[PDB]
Amino acid sequence: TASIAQARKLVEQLKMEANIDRIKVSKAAADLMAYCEAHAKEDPLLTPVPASENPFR
Amino acid sequence: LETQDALYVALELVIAALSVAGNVLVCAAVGTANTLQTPTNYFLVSLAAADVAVGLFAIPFAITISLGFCTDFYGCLFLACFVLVLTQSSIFSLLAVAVDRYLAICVPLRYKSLVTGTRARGVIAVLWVLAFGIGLTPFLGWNSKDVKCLFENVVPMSYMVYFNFFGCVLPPLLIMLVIYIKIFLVACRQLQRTTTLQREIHAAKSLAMIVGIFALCWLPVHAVNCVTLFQPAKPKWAMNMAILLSHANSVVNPIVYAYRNRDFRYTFHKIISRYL
Amino acid sequence: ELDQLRQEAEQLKNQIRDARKACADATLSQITNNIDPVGRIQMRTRRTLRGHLAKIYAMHWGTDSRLLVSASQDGKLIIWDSYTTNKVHAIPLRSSWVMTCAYAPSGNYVACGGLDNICSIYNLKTVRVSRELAGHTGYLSCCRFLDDNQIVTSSGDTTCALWDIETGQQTTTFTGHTGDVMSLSLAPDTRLFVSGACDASAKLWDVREGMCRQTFTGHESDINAICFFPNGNAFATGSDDATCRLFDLRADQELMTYSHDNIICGITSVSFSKSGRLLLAGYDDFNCNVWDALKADRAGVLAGHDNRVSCLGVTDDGMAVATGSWDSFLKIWN
Amino acid sequence: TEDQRNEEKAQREANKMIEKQLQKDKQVYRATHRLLLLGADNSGKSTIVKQMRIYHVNSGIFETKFQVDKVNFHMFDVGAQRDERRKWIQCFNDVTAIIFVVDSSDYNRLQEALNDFKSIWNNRWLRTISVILFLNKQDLLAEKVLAGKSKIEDYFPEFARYTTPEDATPPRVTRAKYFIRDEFLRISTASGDGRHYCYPHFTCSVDTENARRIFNDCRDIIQRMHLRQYELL
Amino acid sequence: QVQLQESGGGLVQPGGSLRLSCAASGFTFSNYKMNWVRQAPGKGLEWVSDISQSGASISYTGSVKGRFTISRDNAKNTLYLQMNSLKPEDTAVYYCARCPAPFTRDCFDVTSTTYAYRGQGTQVTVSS
Ligand SMILES: CC(C)CCC[C@@H](C)[C@H]1CC[C@H]2[C@@H]3CC=C4C[C@@H](O)CC[C@]4(C)[C@H]3CC[C@]12C
Ligand SMILES: CC(C)CCC[C@@H](C)[C@H]1CC[C@H]2[C@@H]3CC=C4C[C@@H](O)CC[C@]4(C)[C@H]3CC[C@]12C
Ligand SMILES: CC(C)CCC[C@@H](C)[C@H]1CC[C@H]2[C@@H]3CC=C4C[C@@H](O)CC[C@]4(C)[C@H]3CC[C@]12C
Ligand SMILES: CC(C)CCC[C@@H](C)[C@H]1CC[C@H]2[C@@H]3CC=C4C[C@@H](O)CC[C@]4(C)[C@H]3CC[C@]12C
Ligand SMILES: CC(C)CCC[C@@H](C)[C@H]1CC[C@H]2[C@@H]3CC=C4C[C@@H](O)CC[C@]4(C)[C@H]3CC[C@]12C
Ligand SMILES: CC(C)CCC[C@@H](C)[C@H]1CC[C@H]2[C@@H]3CC=C4C[C@@H](O)CC[C@]4(C)[C@H]3CC[C@]12C
Ligand SMILES: CC(C)CCC[C@@H](C)[C@H]1CC[C@H]2[C@@H]3CC=C4C[C@@H](O)CC[C@]4(C)[C@H]3CC[C@]12C
Ligand SMILES: N#Cc1c(N)nc(SCC(N)=O)c(C#N)c1-c1ccc(OCC2CC2)cc1
Repeated sequence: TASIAQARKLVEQLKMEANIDRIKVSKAAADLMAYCEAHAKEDPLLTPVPASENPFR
Repeated sequence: LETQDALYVALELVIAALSVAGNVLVCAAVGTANTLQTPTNYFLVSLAAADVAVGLFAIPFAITISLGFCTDFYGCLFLACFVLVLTQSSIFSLLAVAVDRYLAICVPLRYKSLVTGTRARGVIAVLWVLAFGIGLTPFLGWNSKDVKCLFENVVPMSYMVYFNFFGCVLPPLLIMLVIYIKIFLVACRQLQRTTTLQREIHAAKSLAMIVGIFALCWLPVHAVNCVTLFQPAKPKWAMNMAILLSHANSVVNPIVYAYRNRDFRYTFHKIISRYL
Repeated sequence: ELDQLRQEAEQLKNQIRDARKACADATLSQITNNIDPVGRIQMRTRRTLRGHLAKIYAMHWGTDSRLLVSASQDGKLIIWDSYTTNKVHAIPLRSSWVMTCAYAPSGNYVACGGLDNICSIYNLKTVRVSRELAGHTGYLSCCRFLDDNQIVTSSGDTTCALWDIETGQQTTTFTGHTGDVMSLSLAPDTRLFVSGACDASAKLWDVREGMCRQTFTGHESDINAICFFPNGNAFATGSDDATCRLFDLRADQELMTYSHDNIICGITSVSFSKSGRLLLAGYDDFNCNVWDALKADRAGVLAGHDNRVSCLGVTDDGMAVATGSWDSFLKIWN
Repeated sequence: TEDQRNEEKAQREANKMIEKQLQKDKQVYRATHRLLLLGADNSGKSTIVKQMRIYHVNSGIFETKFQVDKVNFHMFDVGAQRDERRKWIQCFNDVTAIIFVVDSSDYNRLQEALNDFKSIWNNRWLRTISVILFLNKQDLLAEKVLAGKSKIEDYFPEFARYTTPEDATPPRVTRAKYFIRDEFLRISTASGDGRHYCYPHFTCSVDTENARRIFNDCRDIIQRMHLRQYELL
Repeated sequence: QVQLQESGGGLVQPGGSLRLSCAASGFTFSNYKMNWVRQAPGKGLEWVSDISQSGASISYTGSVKGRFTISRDNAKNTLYLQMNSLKPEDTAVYYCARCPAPFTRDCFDVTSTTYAYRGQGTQVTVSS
């Protein structure tokens, strides 16, 4: 007998997920590739640091 | 050199080489696999190290004694005592493996409480120093000082029959026999509570693959010594083939103990898949 | 008129789906065909952290990229020095069934929790329990620190809660998910945080207003792993369907799907590298895979463990990675 | 640079003390056998053991520590949790044994217990962990079958054609009891590559022999595990 | 998005025959195990039948053993339950349940009160 509340709650949340500005997927792709290209040099996993810089060796 | 003794020396050399190649493999497997760093494999790696020492030191010393050189009495007694120490350490470590298996089978609950790393290391050290003290008994007060380098010339048969065989070979053999008989009985009882005769026969064969091999290896030379001291009566190659059978125990131990386990086979499969 | 609300929710979800399909200009996979892939990546075990009795369940790296916390199912929270391998602290936990652990950014407090439904805070710069946040009706699955005063916790009662450490009360509660929430990940700007539940839904939440901002339903099975992108605009999720999915907070839809027909096991932990080019995910095949976040291809396999990998952690600078599995050993890869 | 070697050696000393503490705790860890306890609300899992030495109530878990023949046992009961149990059950993949208590008196809720046993047995991670079956509340079931008001045929038609096994060691009471036993066993024997088995035991709410039963079952479990480790089973 | 929509139901006379269908969307239906549950007014959930991925293993409870039958089509991502010999007490709302993990056999929370991978169900009334 309480679902009539819960259900309605759900639907409200739905419109609070509706009022949102959605960018294009190509925009997100370009942003992610740019962020990966900028910090690519600062990645020890992507670019293994030499034994002198690596604290583990 | 005599062709018979030459073939004997060559067979001893190839046996030592095969034993080393088989035991350093198990050593490296236990050393590089964290899953194998368990107190039950401590006795197995001790047996592997003992077989390595036998193949690298005991068999070459026995060969040098077989060459029939003329050196210091102590120079040959030291090699004989070292061979005896290494063989007794291998036997003691194999008995420790049997005792660990007995504790794991018949005492499954308290096993994790009984067999731990520290106690296993302590037992290993105790058996090692015990074998060292036993094998060095001729060096202390049981040498046959009456000199050609020969075992009979430096170690009398009395020590090998009374102290070694009747004292350090028969009690451990009987202990292992009772241990594996109880293990077989427990396995049969568990199989009856779970084609069952096929599994019972398989378990019996797997358990006999230790006792029968230990017998076929060690009992020949000891029986030869006994029939040489109690009632001296083809000694040209019977003693040599007895030594060969006794030294084949070190190379057959990895195939029966390590190469048959589950974790060892899993580690082997993993390391051969990583390298392939 | 309950079925009327049912169809209202259905048509709203259809609107959201068609809106997400409208902005779907292309797929990032076909867009990344112009850059050179990462190729083969090989890492070796530098240090092996031994000492845990039972299975390790969670781990977390500190901001200094040196000390790492690890929780073992025998009731032990151990702090390890990644450079020298020597243990710094070993806190005996009151409840042996621990499932999560956290390291504060200041390095002074550590969080713990599990089936006891209580979040315990231990002070390292006093070691005893500072506070015991209680009130959850479910098991603590994940915990993360926002500050030295507030802490976000995830419980199995389909609810998350941001508590105040000194007060000990629920500062904010989130009752949006329908399944048991498994893990959460804090954004680099610490204002938003994503959380994945046992349902096929992963929700973004705000620490200020206390409500669900966005929702993602791209997965098909229980979402157990989650991690945000270093920039704060994207986040990866992993589920038992052997599939990782990268969602965007701005696009509000799935971007890439990492999967392989040979990989049929579940996923436990997901995390990104320093630059986000690599995605390290531990699977139930006793190993971890390093996928390319832009190319979606397995670059490297870390199989030093002997059991299923339970936790995976990357440092703040990406100098090294740590993988903790149920074999009570932690493997450090670099 | 003495301050650096000093702090490093202090860290090494702290690591030595922590290693000593961990080695000391390993003894008490290996000395106790962790056991899982499960069952519905109708089952008497809360009072299944009568030889309990200490019975502690945590925030969400009931702990029961008891010693039998100098062997410790630390059983855990997870009751203060939601209905969804497919996730945290993976936390109990390292226990020595699982005791799933079933109320054999009720027939309508017996199907739920059978489904729960099937799900626990066919688990991917719990495949190496055995499940011990304890059919509690035998007096209620016996009085129910003697009264004849509620028949099992309404819920299980196979009981119409089922008969007591030949190896039964005690008639309708024993018939229904062995029927429930075999119905649980056929689900237990439906899967498993010999790595784990089920140990059915008929116990009452007033029976004090449960501790010895659990002791013997755990001994047999670890013995069969060690036998399978050595290719002896 | 995981969505399970069931059709049919309503009111049916006792002793007759009925068919309940279920359409699945948002995943690979051919990789997950399926189960059927029912909820009676004033009662808990009741599992009645299950079916594996390729239909190699099919099981029913003792209450509906033989009279009910279940099938699945992976080429259409559809589940079917044919109901016969209906009794007045067997009335309940029927729900579908999906395996939480693909190609497994451990279905834990299929009868849970708030399971996520389940439909909203259809009302099924039986009376003379
Ligand atoms: C003839 C002798 C010298 C052979 C040498 C034996 C060596 C190679 C073998 C025998 C016993 C083995 C050790 C026994 C078990 C352990 C404990 C484990 O936590 C680390 C590896 C370690 C320490 C093994 C390393 C390799 C080892 C030392
Ligand atoms: C040439 C002779 C002396 C060979 C001696 C055998 C030595 C090398 C082998 C045999 C048994 C082995 C030990 C057995 C188990 C342990 C306990 C472990 O926690 C540390 C390593 C340690 C202590 C091993 C070290 C190496 C070891 C002592
Ligand atoms: C019949 C002959 C071989 C008796 C042999 C007894 C020896 C091998 C065994 C029996 C019990 C063993 C001890 C059991 C307890 C410990 C505590 C542990 O922290 C160090 C090892 C140590 C000290 C063991 C050393 C070896 C030990 C003394
Ligand atoms: C290898 C040679 C030297 C003999 C091996 C010694 C070891 C394997 C044997 C000899 C004495 C034995 C111990 C004698 C006493 C006990 C008490 C018993 O309640 C538990 C087992 C325990 C602890 C035995 C364990 C195995 C044991 C330590
Ligand atoms: C070195 C040789 C000559 C003697 C070695 C004796 C040892 C290895 C053997 C002989 C008798 C054996 C014991 C006899 C039976 C028991 C009782 C059991 O509940 C625990 C193990 C224990 C205690 C055995 C441990 C190993 C044991 C002590
Ligand atoms: C001391 C001597 C004379 C008496 C003991 C005889 C021994 C060596 C015999 C008796 C039974 C034999 C075993 C019988 C069956 C098998 C299975 C086979 O696939 C491998 C060898 C193995 C395991 C045999 C090896 C040798 C064996 C162990
Ligand atoms: C494990 C099984 C095989 C039993 C172990 C004990 C057996 C092999 C032992 C017990 C007593 C031993 C015998 C004792 C006395 C003699 C007389 C001697 O002139 C030759 C050898 C011989 C005949 C021994 C050889 C082996 C022997 C028969
Ligand atoms: N004799 C004797 C003897 C023995 N009574 N026992 C053992 S070992 C049994 C044990 N330790 O349990 C061994 C050995 N090895 C020998 C031995 C030593 C040197 C040998 O090379 C000389 C060549 C010309 C014959 C030959 C045999």
